Amino acid sequence: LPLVLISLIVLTISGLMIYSNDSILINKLLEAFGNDYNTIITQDWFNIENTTLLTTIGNVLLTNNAFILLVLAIVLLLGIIGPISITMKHK
Amino acid sequence: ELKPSSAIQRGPLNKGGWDAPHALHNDGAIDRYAHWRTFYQERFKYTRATGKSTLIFLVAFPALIGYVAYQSEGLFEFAGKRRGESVTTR
Amino acid sequence: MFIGTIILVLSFLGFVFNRRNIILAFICLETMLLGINLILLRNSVLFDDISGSLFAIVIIILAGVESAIGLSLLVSYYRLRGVINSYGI
Amino acid sequence: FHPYNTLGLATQSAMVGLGAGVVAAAARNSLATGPRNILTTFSKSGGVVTIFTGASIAYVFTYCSAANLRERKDGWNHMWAGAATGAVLGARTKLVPAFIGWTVLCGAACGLFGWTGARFNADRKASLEQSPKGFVQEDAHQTFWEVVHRRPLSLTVEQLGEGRGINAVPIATATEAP
Amino acid sequence: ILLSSLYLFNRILAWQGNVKHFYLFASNLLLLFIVVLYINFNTFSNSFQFNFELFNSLNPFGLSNSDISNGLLFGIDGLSLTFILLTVLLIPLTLLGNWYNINFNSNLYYTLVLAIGLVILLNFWALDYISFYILFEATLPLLFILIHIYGSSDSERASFYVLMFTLSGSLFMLLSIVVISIVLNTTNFINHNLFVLSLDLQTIIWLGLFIAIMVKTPLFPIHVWLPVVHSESPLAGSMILAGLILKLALYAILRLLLPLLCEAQILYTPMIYIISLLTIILTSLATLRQIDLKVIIAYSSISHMGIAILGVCSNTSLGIYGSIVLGVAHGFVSPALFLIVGGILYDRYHIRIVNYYKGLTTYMPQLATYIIILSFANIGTPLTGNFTGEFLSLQGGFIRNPIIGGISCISVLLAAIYQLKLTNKLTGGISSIYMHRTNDVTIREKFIMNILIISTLIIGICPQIMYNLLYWTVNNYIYII
Amino acid sequence: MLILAIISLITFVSMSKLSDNRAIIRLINIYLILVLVLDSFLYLLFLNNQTYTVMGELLIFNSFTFYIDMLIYFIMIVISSLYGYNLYNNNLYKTLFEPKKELIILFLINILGALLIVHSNDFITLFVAIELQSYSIYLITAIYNSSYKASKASMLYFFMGGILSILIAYSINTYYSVLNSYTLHSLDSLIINTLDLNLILIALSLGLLFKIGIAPLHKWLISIYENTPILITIYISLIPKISILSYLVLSNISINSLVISILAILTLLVGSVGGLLQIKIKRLLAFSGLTNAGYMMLLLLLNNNEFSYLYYITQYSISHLAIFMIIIFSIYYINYINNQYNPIIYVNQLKGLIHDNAYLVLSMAIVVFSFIGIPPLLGFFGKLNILMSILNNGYYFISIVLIVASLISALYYLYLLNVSIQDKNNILINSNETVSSVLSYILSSLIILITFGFIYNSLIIDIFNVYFN
Ligand SMILES: CCCCCCCCCCC(CCCCCCCCCC)(CO[C@H]1O[C@@H](CO)[C@H](O[C@@H]2O[C@@H](CO)[C@H](O)[C@@H](O)[C@@H]2O)[C@@H](O)[C@@H]1O)CO[C@H]1O[C@@H](CO)[C@H](O[C@@H]2O[C@@H](CO)[C@H](O)[C@@H](O)[C@@H]2O)[C@@H](O)[C@H]1O
Ligand SMILES: CCCCC/C=C/C/C=C\CCCCCCCC(=O)O[C@H](COC(=O)CCCCCCCCCCCCCCC)COP(=O)([O-])OCC[N+](C)(C)C
Ligand SMILES: CCCCCCCCCCCCCCCCCC(=O)OC[C@H](COP(=O)(O)OCCN)OC(=O)CCCCCCCCCCCCCCCCC
Repeated sequence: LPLVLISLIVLTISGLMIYSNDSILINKLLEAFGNDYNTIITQDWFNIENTTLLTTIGNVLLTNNAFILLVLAIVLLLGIIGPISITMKHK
Repeated sequence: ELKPSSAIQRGPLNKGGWDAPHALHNDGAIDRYAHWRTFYQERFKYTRATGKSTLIFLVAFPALIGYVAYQSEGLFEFAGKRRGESVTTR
Repeated sequence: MFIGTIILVLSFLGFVFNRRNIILAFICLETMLLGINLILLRNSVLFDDISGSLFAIVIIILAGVESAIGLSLLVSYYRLRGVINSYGI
Repeated sequence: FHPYNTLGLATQSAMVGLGAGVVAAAARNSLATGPRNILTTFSKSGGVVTIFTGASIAYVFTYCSAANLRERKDGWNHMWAGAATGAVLGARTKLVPAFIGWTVLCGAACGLFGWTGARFNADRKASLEQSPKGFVQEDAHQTFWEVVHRRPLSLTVEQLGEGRGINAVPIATATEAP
Repeated sequence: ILLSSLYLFNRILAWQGNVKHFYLFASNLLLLFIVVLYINFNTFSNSFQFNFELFNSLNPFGLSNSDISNGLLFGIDGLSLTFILLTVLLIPLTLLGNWYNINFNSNLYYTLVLAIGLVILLNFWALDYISFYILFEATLPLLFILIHIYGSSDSERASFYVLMFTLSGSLFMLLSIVVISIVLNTTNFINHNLFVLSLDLQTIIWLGLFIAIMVKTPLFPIHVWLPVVHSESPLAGSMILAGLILKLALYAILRLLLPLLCEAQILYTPMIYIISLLTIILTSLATLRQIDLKVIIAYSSISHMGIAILGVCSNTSLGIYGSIVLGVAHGFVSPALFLIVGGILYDRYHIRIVNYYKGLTTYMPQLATYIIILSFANIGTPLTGNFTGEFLSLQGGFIRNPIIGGISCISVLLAAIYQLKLTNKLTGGISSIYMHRTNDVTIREKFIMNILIISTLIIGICPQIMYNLLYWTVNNYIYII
Repeated sequence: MLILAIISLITFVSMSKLSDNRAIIRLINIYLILVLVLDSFLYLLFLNNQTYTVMGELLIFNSFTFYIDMLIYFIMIVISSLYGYNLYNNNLYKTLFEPKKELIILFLINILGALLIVHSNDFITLFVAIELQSYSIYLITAIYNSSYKASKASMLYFFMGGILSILIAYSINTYYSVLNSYTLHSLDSLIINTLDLNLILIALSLGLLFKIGIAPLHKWLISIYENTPILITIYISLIPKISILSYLVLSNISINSLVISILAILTLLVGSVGGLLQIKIKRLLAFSGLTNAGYMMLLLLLNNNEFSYLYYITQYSISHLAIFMIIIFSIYYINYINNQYNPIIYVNQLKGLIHDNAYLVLSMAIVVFSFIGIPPLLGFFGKLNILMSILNNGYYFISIVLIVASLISALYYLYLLNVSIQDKNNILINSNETVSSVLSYILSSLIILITFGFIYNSLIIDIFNVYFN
């Protein structure tokens, strides 16, 4: 319990402070609780296509970041070969 | 089942040489004295006496010599000094 | 970002102060990853930026593969001992 | 040199040492074997809180006190602070040789630390990589990392002092007849 | 040539099986070659003469004929030639002093001994800080192996001392050399007196160099490794360690420290004098209560090194000449004393405790005569090079600081005390009951001892005979305005 | 070439019988050698330190990364030789060293992960590469699943590496939340001055650095090193360290960090002192690895670290391979085999090795003195370059601590040689079986590099001046 309490306070406060850009530590923590305002949602008409999040993910993953997809294919290959290597006894 | 290879043939290690006759007749008492004297550092302890020697030779004496050597630096010049001349420079 | 941060911190503390069973350690790993992804996705929404969501997708795929490998390791460990101790590692 | 406020700085040190000792006690309580409850953490602390608090007080107080008394800031103050800290830590042995050994050796290690600059990373601006180096120009004053082919004899006389071969005028010039 | 000579080595090894005759022949050729170099050495010039560069980027395996110098530089002046002559005089004697007492794995033993000699000889040729430091350290693993495998009962502790203490000092020297390297972007000894660092940086670099000097000389209070290492070493190790390796520190003072850090050296000289006076007095008195012959002889070297230090740091021509002459004379006489205690007595009786020895004059009159001669040489009887070195060193020390050198004059008495206390018991009284009669000194043992005594007598009667190599040196390093 | 080898190997190994294992490894061995000698000329691309961004700015190729890739290829060649070639042809050695069916694939995938870490220009590339390497390394630790110690080690590795992977991911996402970016290239001097990234970047650095086991998080990895089969330990204690350290050297995200300074000091002290009471060879070598990691950690505090890092990591890799090979070679001369995964466990089992094989002990002496730093061995020049770098930048106290740690670790380095040159009572007379020609030649080449490499020092610096300036 003592270590749990100290760690709770320290880790929670630091995880809220890592987001701020203020020099002063107390201001760093204070910015965390600083959304007392509503965002204004506005319209425009520049998007004529029916592009959703999934479509955009496909677009960037298959063209801008195709290399990442192929490396992920290797990672999945590992997720097959490894389990077989250590859970199956050959011969 | 895990054993060194049977193919290995080990013999004794003999350094060889001619065993000379024993020209020294060892005295156990002298040997024990020499061992005590040689490995004294293994038994040393800080007591009043040994600490006093430590303070005289590792602290006091260096400080005396250092005072003398930094006080008298550049003080004397002797070459060809005549009567009435100062042999000191300060 | 609160929900993700709290989930991550509490899952980490559960992992560390776990003295009960090894499955809790596996679960705490999975839920720490979930908390990180939640924080990331909220920032992705607030920036209207696809990079955060792309990273989140990759995180999901890697968590799947990591789960598969971790459970394979656990089963291989079980094979020799037939049981998992409450210190089973 | 304007003085350190020894009392306030030392009180700050007291607080920080108490906090650090509390944290170390909590970690000690969590890492140990055998039965342990929430109150045994100080019972089975090993006096670790006292270690932290006493070291903090000794070092910070002595450092500030010596700095103010000498009106200097340099490695010697850290030598004194380390001496006091070693005195505190060696008091736990309850033996006079060990108390003396901690005193002098911690004082020497902390003097070595203070002499190098009293930091673990670097003072980047003063370092050779960020400093004027190589051979100086026409008649400029030599700085710490710079090299010359000839220094001014007046500088040598000032730094070494007159005597035992160091003279304001070379001998042969001075003993020339007319 | 190298291919053919390697074939020669290989065939000799195949047929004889013992490499030692080949090593004796190679070392004798090396001595003759150095004498030929001395014949062709110009003395009316303070410039390095037989220069060569190794491991240049244009010719990594050859000699450098390039306009950019990025390899390791070598060459000699008169100062280095003096010590090189001492080295090549000593090496064959260190081979010959173990001719019969090494029986198991002797080829490795002689290889280690010859390698250590060659490394020291190359060290005296080094013309820059890095080449000097490399050859300075390279002896440590060879000595570690030699002492560990072929030393006496306590030789493991001894091998560890000889490695660890010297590494300890050398690493602070390495800090100093790195600082010089990055601050000046040059490391060579030809022009390093042309660079004048700020006094503060000088003061800092001096400390690392002097810590290394303090461990290698050795000086008080970091001397306590030398008696152990000397006592447990085999004979060739002791001869090299006392005759050659300790001289590297004096050479280092002259070559690495004085030309570069002149002003800081002026500032630091009183501290050096404190340390040297402590060395002389305290180690001389500590010798009086030793019970091991080899330990007593080893302790003697430390006090003589203190006198040499006082001479070499005196900022006078007489002091520097005396320091060099003392180094050479000690290199003659100390290996002879180590030969007596750890080569002749130890090979007959296999024991070093002083209580066992008494009255050797009855059955071994020749050995007793050698002991008497070498003892009075070791305490600086005139007409011996030891007296010239000590007398000139004390003159320079007294001029540098009259009180400190005046007190240093007590070393005459103190050395007389410990040495003559040993020899009185060794030669006088009735033959000891604990030992049986053995042979008197052999022809080989007498040959080695005769070489060393004649050398010390020749430079004792006419020390001026070294001046043709050293007269530039006695002016190259003093700092007077 | 690497990806092709992985695909082809998966297919070929799938169609192959367990008796073909060594043959397959031999094939891949020669394949790697060929790639090293026919594709080497590509170094020309980097003349005058030309840098190339590749794969839509996901990857970065320069002379530094090209050199690290060559070094990793060379290491893989050496380590795969130890599985493809039998030391001796007797039954005991068949039992001691038999490669698993899938081990070669796991090695090649892990090497891919390492090389991708080295070339990572974006944080998504870095995380995918880090997880590739981590998962591969867990599987490599587990693949000898008849061993109780290896399976336990694999579990410990999985969990600690998972926690540290989570720390790395959280660091990257905090960086994204502050800058709306995933690349360090977006950092400028102006940005570093304007914003406090220190906590984020140090969190990333610590997440990476605890994965190779710096203090105070050193014991878990040392345990894993002790409890793996020895031929696994040679691989897993080297490759991750190289990949992570090379990435941090090239990224320069912790310059003059106080936290890194303190942890480097702690790592040097823990590595030197904690090696002193060790009696097991692999634990001793693990503490040696910790100390050398601290040495390299010092270079993360300064710019223009490339020459000293590349020199140090190269000579350290060579020495690490040499010492493990020597320990493997000495197995034939010991009286008592402790088990089939770690045939030799205690330093004292090397006692009297000089009487059985004198030149093996000469090789050991050379390697040990290189670790200590005696000139003109390569280790001396590595330490010299590191000292030049840190003193040029004002790290005086750390330079003193470096000297002290070197002296302290010399004691446990000399322990090996000390026992190895003592006397033993029953010494070897003759034996009909000779150790393998291939592995002995490889070990000798490493020894010769350690001994005579200094001859090429000035030539190497000349080339470095045109490819890295
Ligand atoms: C073999 C034994 C090894 C141990 C001895 C090493 C001790 C190192 C000390 C010496 C040295 C590093 C030198 C490194 C050289 C190579 C390093 C050698 C190898 C290192 C292993 C560190 O000097 C430190 O000394 C400390 C006092 O002891 C100070 O402590 C602190 O004090 C307080 C803070 O204000 C605080 O209260 C607290 O933070 C501490 O109390 C430090 O701040 C100070 O930096 C000095 O370097 C520096 O010198 C100065 C002026 O000299 C130079 O600038 C000069 O400016 C004008 C005058 O200023 C001159 O007109 C001009 O000409 C010149 O430009 C600098 O450019 C710089 O170069
Ligand atoms: C015919 C194809 C054979 C090539 C196969 C190479 C395999 C590398 C395997 C293992 C690495 C061992 C060390 C590599 C040597 C560095 C070369 C270089 O100079 O390094 C520099 C960079 O210096 C550095 O940062 C510091 C390097 C630190 C080296 C420390 C060890 C020194 C001792 C080595 C002694 C040399 C032995 C020669 C034997 C006669 C990069 O040079 P570079 O990028 O322009 O490429 C060279 C052109 N190349 C591709 C055709 C070869
Ligand atoms: C492992 C430790 C660290 C190793 C690093 C250093 C390794 C060096 C390897 C030893 C090789 C050095 C000795 C050979 C070089 C000298 C060759 C030579 O020719 O010297 C050139 C010099 C000038 O010659 P030149 O310009 O060509 O003009 C001639 C006109 N007739 O001609 C001369 O003036 C003659 C120069 C004589 C120099 C005396 C050398 C004495 C020692 C020679 C062998 C030493 C072996 C040491 C082995 C242990 C390793 C240190």
